Amino acid sequence: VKPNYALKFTLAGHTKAVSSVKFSPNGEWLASSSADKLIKIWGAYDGKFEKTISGHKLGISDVAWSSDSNLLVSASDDKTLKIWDVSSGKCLKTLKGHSNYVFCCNFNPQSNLIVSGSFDESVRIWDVKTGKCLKTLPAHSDPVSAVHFNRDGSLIVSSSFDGLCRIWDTASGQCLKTLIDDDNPPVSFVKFSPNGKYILAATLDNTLKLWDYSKGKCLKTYTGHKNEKYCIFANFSVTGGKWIVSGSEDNLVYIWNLQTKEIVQKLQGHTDVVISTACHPTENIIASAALENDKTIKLWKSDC
Amino acid sequence: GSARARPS
Repeated sequence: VKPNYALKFTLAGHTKAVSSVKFSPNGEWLASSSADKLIKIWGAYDGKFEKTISGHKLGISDVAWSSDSNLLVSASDDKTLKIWDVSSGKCLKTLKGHSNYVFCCNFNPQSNLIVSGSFDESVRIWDVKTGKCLKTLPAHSDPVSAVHFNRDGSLIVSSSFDGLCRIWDTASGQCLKTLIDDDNPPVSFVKFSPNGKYILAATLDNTLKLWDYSKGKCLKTYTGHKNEKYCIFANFSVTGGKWIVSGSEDNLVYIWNLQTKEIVQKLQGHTDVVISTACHPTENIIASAALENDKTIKLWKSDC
Repeated sequence: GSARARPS
């Protein structure tokens, strides 16, 4: 059984590299962030451009949706995050306190907290309502490439160029687990599986790994793509077949069977590094986005 | 640019 993703829409309008695309939890929208300092909102099913959200002074590296699809948070080279009301497009809060580029961000499922990672090597936990920084975790010894809450918000997973993935207790800020690899390649991406029991970690040696973190054991390895230079978003695809989806520095989207680790599809058409992929919450739809030579978002649709 | 769009 293999998916049959086919190109449906190419979304143009960003004027520099796209950095991140995310589907809204309610499935209605795709949000894209860009080095061009802008957030754009697109219709998930018809690809229709909806609006541009602006205000960051420098380029954006990540954007994330609140669980009710009403808010966005963005992470910028200007050292801030911004919380945006999607309906109005207005900046509700500017989150200040990182001392270098903010690289990655996410809401917790309750969506009263934001977690951020920065080139300043810290992970910060913020109050959505007030914008207060509640905790600063000295998480890593090099830039922090990804931050993600587990299903109930009780854990945070972070990854860094220092070669580590760390699991943190949200309430206390204490590190509960550090996964290490003897070769210590930079960890460029990490995220919890939908059920929260596993983590998917990218390393800059062209490798994705599925870890059981309750046991600290690597259960699967996915290869064949190119990933040596960029922090490329990867995903669990669960609406149809159980896949792993990732961008790649050879301009393709890679899709693997999660259990067998075989590549089941490669999506061709981008003209630069596919820096970001996202999977729709209910339909077999992938959004992909690429760097400076391309600047576009593509929407792909599969029967399974 | 943005940090995510720059190679390491």
